Amino acid sequence: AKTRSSRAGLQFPVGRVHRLLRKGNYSERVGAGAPVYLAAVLEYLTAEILELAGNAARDNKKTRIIPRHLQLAIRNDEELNKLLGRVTIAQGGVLPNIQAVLLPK
Amino acid sequence: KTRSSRAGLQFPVGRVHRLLRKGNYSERVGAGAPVYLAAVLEYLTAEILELAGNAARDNKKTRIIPRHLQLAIRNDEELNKLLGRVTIAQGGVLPNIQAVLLPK
Amino acid sequence: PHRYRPGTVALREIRRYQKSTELLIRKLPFQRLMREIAQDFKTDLRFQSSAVMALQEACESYLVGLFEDTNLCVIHAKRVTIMPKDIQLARRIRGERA
Amino acid sequence: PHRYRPGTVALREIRRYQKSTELLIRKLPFQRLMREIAQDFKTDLRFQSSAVMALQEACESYLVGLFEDTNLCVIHAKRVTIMPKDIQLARRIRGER
Amino acid sequence: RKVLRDNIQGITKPAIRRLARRGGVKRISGLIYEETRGVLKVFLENVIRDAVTYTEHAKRKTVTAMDVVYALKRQGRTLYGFGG
Amino acid sequence: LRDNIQGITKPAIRRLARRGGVKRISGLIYEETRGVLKVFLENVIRDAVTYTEHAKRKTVTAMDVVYALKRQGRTLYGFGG
Amino acid sequence: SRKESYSIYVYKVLKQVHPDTGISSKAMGIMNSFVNDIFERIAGEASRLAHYNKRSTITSREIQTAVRLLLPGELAKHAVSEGTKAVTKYTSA
Amino acid sequence: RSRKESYSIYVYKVLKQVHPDTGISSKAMGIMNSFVNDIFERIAGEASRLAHYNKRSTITSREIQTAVRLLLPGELAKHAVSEGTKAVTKYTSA
DNA sequence: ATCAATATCCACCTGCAGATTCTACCAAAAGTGTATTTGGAAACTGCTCCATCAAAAGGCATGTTCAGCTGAATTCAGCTGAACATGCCTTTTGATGGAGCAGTTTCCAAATACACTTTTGGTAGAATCTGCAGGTGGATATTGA
DNA sequence: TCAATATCCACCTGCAGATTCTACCAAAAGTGTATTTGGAAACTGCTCCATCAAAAGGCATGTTCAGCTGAATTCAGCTGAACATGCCTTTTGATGGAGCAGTTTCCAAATACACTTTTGGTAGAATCTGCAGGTGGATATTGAT
Ligand SMILES: [Cl-]
Ligand SMILES: [Cl-]
Ligand SMILES: [Cl-]
Ligand SMILES: [Cl-]
Ligand SMILES: [Mn+2]
Ligand SMILES: [Mn+2]
Ligand SMILES: [Mn+2]
Ligand SMILES: [Mn+2]
Ligand SMILES: [Mn+2]
Ligand SMILES: [Mn+2]
Ligand SMILES: [Mn+2]
Ligand SMILES: [Mn+2]
Repeated sequence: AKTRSSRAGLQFPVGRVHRLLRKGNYSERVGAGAPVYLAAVLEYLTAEILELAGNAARDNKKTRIIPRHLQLAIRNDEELNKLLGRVTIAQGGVLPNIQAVLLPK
Repeated sequence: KTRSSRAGLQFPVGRVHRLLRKGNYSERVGAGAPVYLAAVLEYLTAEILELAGNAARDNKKTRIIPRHLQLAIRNDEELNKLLGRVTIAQGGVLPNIQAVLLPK
Repeated sequence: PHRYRPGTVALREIRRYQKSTELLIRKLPFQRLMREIAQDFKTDLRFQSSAVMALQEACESYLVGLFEDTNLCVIHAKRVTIMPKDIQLARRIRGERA
Repeated sequence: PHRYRPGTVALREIRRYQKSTELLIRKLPFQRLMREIAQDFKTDLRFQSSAVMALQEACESYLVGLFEDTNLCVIHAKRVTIMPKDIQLARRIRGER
Repeated sequence: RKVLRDNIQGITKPAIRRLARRGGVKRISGLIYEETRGVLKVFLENVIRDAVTYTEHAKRKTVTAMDVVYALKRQGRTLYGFGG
Repeated sequence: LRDNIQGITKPAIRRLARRGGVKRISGLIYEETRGVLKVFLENVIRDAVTYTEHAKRKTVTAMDVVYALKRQGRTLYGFGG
Repeated sequence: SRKESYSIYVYKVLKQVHPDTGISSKAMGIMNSFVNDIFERIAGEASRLAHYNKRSTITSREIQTAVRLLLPGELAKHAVSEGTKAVTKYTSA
Repeated sequence: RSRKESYSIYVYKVLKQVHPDTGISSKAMGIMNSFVNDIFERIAGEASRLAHYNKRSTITSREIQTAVRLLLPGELAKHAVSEGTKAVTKYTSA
């Protein structure tokens, strides 16, 4: 009795992703590789942002990731920022950024 | 004896039904959903055709073309909002020149 | 006495608020505004506390984001003072009134 | 020896082009550009006649729209001549940047 | 209990000033404050209307945070943080 | 000889601007416009060809363009949807 | 088989509001795109509505809330009107 | 009893893999759950469309892959596609 | 070209609101043995799609001139920022009643599943029709004087 | 104003290209049945929302006061519009040749089913801790001279 995740070499739940697919009315039938492939991409993406959030935490001398850390990680990464360009992170604030023309001469 | 004549519609209730079921939207589709949806589609269709029909007339034209559907839509606040993100091929833009650009 | 020149505290506040993430509109007052507006749409409505927070978060994120765009207009108009005219340009280009 | 003042013809073209609906970019040049760009994503591609047409329509509708928002900025900057910074402001507030 | 009126005035000048700050604005015209309130009300109404529509559709009298999240999702303003 | 994007000429860009209500054009707008037009085409074409390649075809169809456009939030009417 | 469109229906409706008016094919193409788009938007939202409420079926009730959420103010009222009217008529005779 | 599922334990495991030393506040985990759910819906959504556009009644790892290429930008896409393929070939190795 | 005046920073500290762990179930993955399809895989066709020609015909590329737009420099009237004095109203903490989600169960009305029977909508021809594009000839709108 | 260009603007006019109208077949759509459920209805366990009480001090409200920003004006430098020229790149209109969407027709591999075991996860308890909030000096950062 091996979980599909271990067979897939994944942390994310393959069986759960599969269920969500069948129960989401996406298509009549769902292939066996579909949930495996999607669970992997999901896991890859959450790893990429936890990596950068963890850095932001570290940079700010905190050991526990909080929303502001997620925001700094998202907005400083051209790609994640693009991917989440219409997303609002509750409690994330904005990137500190003051237009040059506004500073004293 | 078809559902559209029974529903009193020009739009195909049977097709809208087949389209909902085979569209992967839900496991089961109610009997009235296609009738309703069909009625909503026919109504919006009449609304546009009406305004576009007028646009044609106001142009000494009897045949509706893209330009007409475009003027009907952009000149109508609600349709305009509803199709704000839509581009009508061959429809052009509403004639409009900013006052600051005119002479005198 | 001592007086910072106009603009100095302003820049001080920008650095401060861009550094923090707390909500900037007082809680209760916002809750009344939401209830008033909600009430005018449907009576006897109730709200989960987090539902109120979700709206405030969304409202502040929206206003803040709108002020950045508005701030780009001002600077583009070679000014530094945001005016209604600028918020309007922004909402206009954003397609909130295109 | 008649000559129109600068801007008089400009207004005239505005009235003409806002009245018409024809594509404003020459087809062949466009087709050429499209295929060139497409060629970097997958080689030896063929194109439905309508695909090329759909594409050109979308582009011109996008540029005309972008020129409208850019004009709103120019009039906002109390100018009348669009500049690169104006297109750049519009694309930024639009979220394309 | 009591009647709710003029609460939009509860969005004070200082609160709008703070928001403009986080937004990077350095100087604020006196007329900005009434515009902001105007803009805020339109935004709130729209989100409240759709949210309450999701509530009503679920035959509930309690607007949930999910209702608000779906409302915002509709308006192209996805919100992270209140999903469950 | 000459570049393909340069094929999109000044007069043509002028014409577009004009339909856009623009009364005066700075000389720098032409290179600027081509760059924007190029970024636009790249994004749309890239998506269209991805739909082409998924359908295992060699021919980009108007539908592929319509779907690409739909994803870029630029819905287009008149070509099959 | 082949390609089924909404053409004939758009046309019937055309003659109803403008008997003397015709419609170019390019314009018919626009209407088709229009009906498919609105159809997808409404069915899409209805789908979402049923999922949010753990329902497995899309009833006229979902189509209606969907219309309320998608059509602007006055367009929604009339749509909701026509909609309920067709279902009432369908249920009776 | 009313039990609600979440991607929390999985998010946490991945966190420990990338930053053994780091923890996460529940408000931050809340955001992560919204993210996983958002990307999942986007991918599945696109995969659904892709499948429909080709009269295919089933969503295979191939649909998920095109959806990922369409949704994610540059590098993110390529790394995701790599991980996806890698996980599938390994999965099919019994 | 320093110096007061403040605001900003960093490190060191320590209890607790908020994470991590720790257990105990049971909802739902995993394992099996049939009963279906799905959708490739070759083999074929008619489309559509590039190529090629092959001219003309606008439509574009050029070089001049100069009207008038934009950017620079100056002014200055008045708005908006900074700093204070006041004391109001939100925030914090707790405690409750009960409105109303949410969980169960019971169970018809309504939706799904065939197996057929008919009817309709999509095609590929056949028979008009609407303007497009061209011609005047008549006031307009411009621009110079 | 007066006059000479060019621009628009009607009112007709006559095909060429679409449109509209016709005549017929597979493929959906409507039936008539026979089963299934989905999810409303009727209780009811019980979170979670609306309220109220109270006290405290974080902040909103007003005011004064004058720095410096936006609005006006003026100026002239030179950029971009209007044009008449001269030329060729785009338009287009057949002609084919053929690359290739779309079908067809198997079916072997891949999925969905229906049921039974087997964990992996989730909901609270029981523990374990970053770091929020505080304080003090160390470090700038400003702005008057
Ligand atoms: Cl698969
Ligand atoms: Cl129904
Ligand atoms: Cl203003
Ligand atoms: Cl520029
Ligand atoms: Mn690491
Ligand atoms: Mn028939
Ligand atoms: Mn004509
Ligand atoms: Mn049941
Ligand atoms: Mn100034
Ligand atoms: Mn001069
Ligand atoms: Mn276990
Ligand atoms: Mn601290």
